[PDB]
Amino acid sequence: MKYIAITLGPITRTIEMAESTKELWAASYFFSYLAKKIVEPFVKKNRTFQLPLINEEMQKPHCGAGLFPDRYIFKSEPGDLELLKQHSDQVLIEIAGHIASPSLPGTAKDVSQIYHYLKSYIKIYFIERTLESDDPHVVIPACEKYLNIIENQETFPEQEETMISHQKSDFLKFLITNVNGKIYRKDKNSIPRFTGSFLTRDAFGDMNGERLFESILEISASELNINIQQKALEVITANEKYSDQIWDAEEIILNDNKAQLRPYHKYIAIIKSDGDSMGETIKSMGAYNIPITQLSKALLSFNIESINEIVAYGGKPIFIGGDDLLCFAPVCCNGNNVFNLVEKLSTCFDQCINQHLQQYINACSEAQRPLPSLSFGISITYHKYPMFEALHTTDYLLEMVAKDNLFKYTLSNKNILNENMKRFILKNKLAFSLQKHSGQIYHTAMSKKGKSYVKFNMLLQKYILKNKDMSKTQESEKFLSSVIQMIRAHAEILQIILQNEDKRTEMLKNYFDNNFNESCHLGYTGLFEDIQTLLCLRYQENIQDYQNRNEIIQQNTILTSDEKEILIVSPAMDAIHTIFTALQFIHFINYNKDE
Amino acid sequence: MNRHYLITLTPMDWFFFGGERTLDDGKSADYISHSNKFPQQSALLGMIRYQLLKQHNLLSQFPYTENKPTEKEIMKTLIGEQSFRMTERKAKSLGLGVIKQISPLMLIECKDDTSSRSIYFPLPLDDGYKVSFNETSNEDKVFYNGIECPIPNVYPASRKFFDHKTYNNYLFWCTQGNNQIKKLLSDEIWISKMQIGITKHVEEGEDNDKSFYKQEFLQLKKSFIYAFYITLSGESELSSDIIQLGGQRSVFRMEVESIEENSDIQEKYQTAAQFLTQSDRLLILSPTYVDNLKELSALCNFMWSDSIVFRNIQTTNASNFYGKPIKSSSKYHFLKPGSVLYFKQGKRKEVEKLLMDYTYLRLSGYNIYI
Amino acid sequence: MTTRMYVINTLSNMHVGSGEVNYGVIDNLIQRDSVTNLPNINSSGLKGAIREYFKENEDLVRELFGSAPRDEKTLPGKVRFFEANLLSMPVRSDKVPFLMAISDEVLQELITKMKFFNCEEATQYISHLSTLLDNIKTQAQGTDFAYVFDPLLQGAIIEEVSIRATCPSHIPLQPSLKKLLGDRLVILSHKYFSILSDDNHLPVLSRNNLENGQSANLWYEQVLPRYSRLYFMLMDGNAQSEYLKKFRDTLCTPSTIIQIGANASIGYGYCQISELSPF
Amino acid sequence: MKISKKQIEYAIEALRANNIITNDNQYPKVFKGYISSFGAAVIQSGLIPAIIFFENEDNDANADRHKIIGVLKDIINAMRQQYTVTDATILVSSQIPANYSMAQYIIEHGNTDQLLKEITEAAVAMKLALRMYKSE
Ligand SMILES: [Mn+2]
Repeated sequence: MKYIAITLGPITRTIEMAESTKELWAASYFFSYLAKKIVEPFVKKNRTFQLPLINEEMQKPHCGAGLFPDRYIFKSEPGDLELLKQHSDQVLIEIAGHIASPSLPGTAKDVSQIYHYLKSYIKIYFIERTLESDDPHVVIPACEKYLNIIENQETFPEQEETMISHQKSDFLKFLITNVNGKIYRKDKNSIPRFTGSFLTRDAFGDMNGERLFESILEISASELNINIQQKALEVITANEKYSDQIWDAEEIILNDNKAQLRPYHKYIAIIKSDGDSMGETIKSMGAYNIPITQLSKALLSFNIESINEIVAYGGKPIFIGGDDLLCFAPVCCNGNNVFNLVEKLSTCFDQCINQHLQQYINACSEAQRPLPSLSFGISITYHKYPMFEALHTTDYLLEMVAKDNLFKYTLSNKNILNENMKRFILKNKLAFSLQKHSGQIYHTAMSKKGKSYVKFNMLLQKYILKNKDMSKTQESEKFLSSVIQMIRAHAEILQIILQNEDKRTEMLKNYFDNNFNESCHLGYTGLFEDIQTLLCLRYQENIQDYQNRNEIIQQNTILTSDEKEILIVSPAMDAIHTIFTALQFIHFINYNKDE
Repeated sequence: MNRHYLITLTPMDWFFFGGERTLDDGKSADYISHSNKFPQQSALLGMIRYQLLKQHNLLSQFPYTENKPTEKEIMKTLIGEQSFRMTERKAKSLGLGVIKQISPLMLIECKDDTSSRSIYFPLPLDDGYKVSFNETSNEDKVFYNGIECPIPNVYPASRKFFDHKTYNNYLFWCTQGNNQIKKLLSDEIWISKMQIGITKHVEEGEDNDKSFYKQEFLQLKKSFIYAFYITLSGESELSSDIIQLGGQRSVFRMEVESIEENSDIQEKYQTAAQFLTQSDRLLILSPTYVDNLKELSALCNFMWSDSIVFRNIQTTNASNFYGKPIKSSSKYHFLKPGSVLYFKQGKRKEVEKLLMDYTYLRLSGYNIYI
Repeated sequence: MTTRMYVINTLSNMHVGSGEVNYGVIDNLIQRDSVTNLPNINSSGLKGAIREYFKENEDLVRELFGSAPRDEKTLPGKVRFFEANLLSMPVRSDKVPFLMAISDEVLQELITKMKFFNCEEATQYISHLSTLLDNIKTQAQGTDFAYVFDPLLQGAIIEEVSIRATCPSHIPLQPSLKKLLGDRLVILSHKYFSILSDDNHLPVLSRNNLENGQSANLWYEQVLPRYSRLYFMLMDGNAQSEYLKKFRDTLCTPSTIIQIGANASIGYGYCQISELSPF
Repeated sequence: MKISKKQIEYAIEALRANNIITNDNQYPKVFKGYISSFGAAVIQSGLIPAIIFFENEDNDANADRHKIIGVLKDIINAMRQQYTVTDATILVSSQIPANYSMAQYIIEHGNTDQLLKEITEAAVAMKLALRMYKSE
């Protein structure tokens, strides 16, 4: 019958207009809020939704995360298109009226200009298609393929004044920058508060809003229980827009109490995830009859429990919809590192798939059984590092390295699709990157479908100090630096040891024994055994993944030398590099001195 | 009579072209800088004005302020009263000096046999795809922000539908071959370098050693140059010289080659681009500005388009050329080169007139289609 | 605008920090060209070194190099510096303490750069270098070659690549080419020069920090060998003639030594500057 | 001088093949000192006297020292299997016969320079290879 498929807005463009963490949250929750408002009338009516699976728990205000995606497919009844058009216009009118409210800072802006800006900027594209099929498995791709080509139509605000302080024709940037409103004060016998905009009221609830989010250090330094925001806010109010001043005040009061300040309290983690082999799982569900509503239900349960996991750990969720995840967490909180959070979210996704996809799991044979899996990209950067660059780094990690899209794009842009080479696409990977406040970049990639990921997690958990060490010398950290230096210096001899098959384990143990004398002072005990085990596991996984791929890559005459060198990954060197990156992460968390 | 010149630009080093997140304009995003492949046409205009002033020794605004009583009018008749301004986008003339018309910047490959120059254009976003509609009043309708248009049907011209995962047309630059269009990947034409620099001296004793910046420097592949056509009023010859074109002191070598008198540079650019003309779409070759994008949408069935952001440096003849430059208070969004406008069954003239309504931008090198 | 070629002739070991993602044995690497992967100096380093040397004459610095950072008024520079490319390098021999090594590809790139930039003394230098290159290619005939021109240096063994040098009597080396390329010169294939200038054959120095008699840190440093030669291009934007002449005279005087790179307090990167002498 | 990976692999193969490491992955502690002593002897006395002294076994010359020269022979043989023609360079490549002692070969047609280079690289490779076993 009649099916209506809706797509909403340029999301990447709005995201890349954000410079801080609260701005990024505003950018994502704007589109979550807009989608919720648009689909509210049809959810209130008993409308069968095929793609999103709107549920009552979705509407309830979770933490400030947005659970409403950009694409919706629902069965249409007569008169639906006119109502959708009118409601889209009315939702834009309401949002424009909310932007111009005097509760937000700045001069009084006219509602009509903001409405025209939103109309020219926000994409609200919907399509009515007559499909002679009820089945969701044919309905969803049929509408999605048309949505994909629909999205290529570009709408923009033609003119954008950004310099004059009273002719600011940039209203989404204004909204994201001033999403926390203003500060109001009594006769000094009161506490600072943020008025908050409509987004903050809708996301965190109008009532019982404990505290809004302003600067990165609150998330990153949520360990010392100093109540950074209230102290900084009373400093900035006693001074005499507020984002940079409160950021600087939070920095000053963080430096003031250096007795518990670890260097990673000024570093933030960006976590991005995407579902791997979910399309193949949908195809296998199409073959072995089982409706897509079970996969949607598993995704929704994973979203809710992942929000709870991210909130329980020190951190803030931004977008949790389906397979896509975007959260900001500190590197550590209460002795838990961000890698424990990644493990917990992988476990939540796998457990939810197991829970709700029992029918497909037990119906299908173990031979093919693709199943979905979560690929993660983690970026750790200085809090003053530009957000645009850190976001691009996280996107590169996830797409190119975690999803192995570098291989696919390099082959496809040269028309070497070559299903033989499509057989070599790697899945279920973890991509990591650390940038210190010096320009040093450490990155690694790891497969989560093996014992190497488990060994990595336990190695991190073993040698991460849950309590800051109050010793002015830190002998163990100099031992760790010596181990790091001797790993990076003897990399070729380690490669020779690894390339040997039968007796590589004992050779590794003996080499570490001979190179390091009295390799146990305090703290790190048995670190060498764990390092050698992890290195061997990584080498075996790398041999499984990359060897035949490298051999086939070198034999392809179409690829140039530069592209071939980019695509080729050395197994032993990658394993040694992974060990090096893990040790650098341990050193970064443990060492008190920064830079 | 008006002289017609072909202006070839060869990069003598790595070059940079400003964007919006430049080295020091904003907030804590002002130590990473990225570069645009092409300069704005205002950069070309200002280059021509600077070269014209230097040729006549009229360069002024030295590191001190002076007055120019009897050379204000020579300056005005040589370069014009003011820089390229988008406020005067509808005027019938450039409002400048001997400069009459500048063709859009072109990418030219010079084979090392002085045989011919191959001009590379952005790949049209519809290349290799067949886009068809159902003009009937039947079902399968689309709504672009409330405007009803027929649904597009995109198939490869090799009944498989459009795959968004197999789309890479935005990464390619095209040139005429023998019967097919040679496609060059954009990463072959341009190479990127990230330079990390510091300030050695540490001032004021505060926290320092973080004063490191990153710049993306672009280089053209060997035997690749930039070029554009210029028409000069009367007899104001342009001398070959070493010039600057934006960025952190980017140096180019200007070669001035004369073309025949009875020639139109617009016609020459269109002749070069003639190999990409399909009579169901409008190919946007140079960046295009329209005051109302909604009316243009109403005059078409589907735009396979992108956006670029435009901002100028606004200086008068008397402006303080040494200091903080005054940039346009408003940024403008232009349709990217390679965008295709799929017009209705009988309204190609309408969209053409809408695009040509800005003759100032047309003379600058904008709103050029085929 | 008069483009001028300046030769460097480093008097000590040169370390110019690359700053790019380093993962190998050597902790501190030197700057290398993106395209050729030969050692080079960024024009930023050249400008910084020359501005630091001339910083005591404020007016000259303001005129030529521009305004210091964090200054209220910003003045453009009038001299454009181009990156310094390695011309010749000392390689170790057995008959002589060292030989000055240049590759045929380095020579051809120098010829192309002089033709492109139009250096002041470019005509005669280009002619003589082209004749030298053509004679060398005729003598080699597509084979690996190691050509010395002094009959005494015949039979010299380059150490790292066990190549024995040969002396073709047909090839004349002009005195000014000898001045430009150095003394005790050997012209190799670019494969040999790339081997000799790669990370494995460039000098690596060990450093450590001693705290109370025991080493706290340890790292390895890559340095460009002493007596290496690099050429760069300088373009004067018709700057004031007197400041330009003072700058050029100070740059070309024998008493002037420029420090480029790191480790200034331990004498790294101390170099002279030589203009292109008329042929 | 810089050791390649291939020479270290040759040293591992030769060390295992010439019966120096037992099946328990242990080597007698005297052999590291024997390698160092061979290097010092080559420096102080010369290649030929050092080879002659280290190759003999008739007396109680520790009854294991000739194994070092056996390993050096194996390494030099392996290095001269490859890098064979390489006409652009000045080296002579041949297989030193099993029945010919190293001292006999250098006495006959050693040329004392290529052999000096091969001997020093082989000794360094032996040290690096022994770094990956344990002392008894
Ligand atoms: Mn996804």
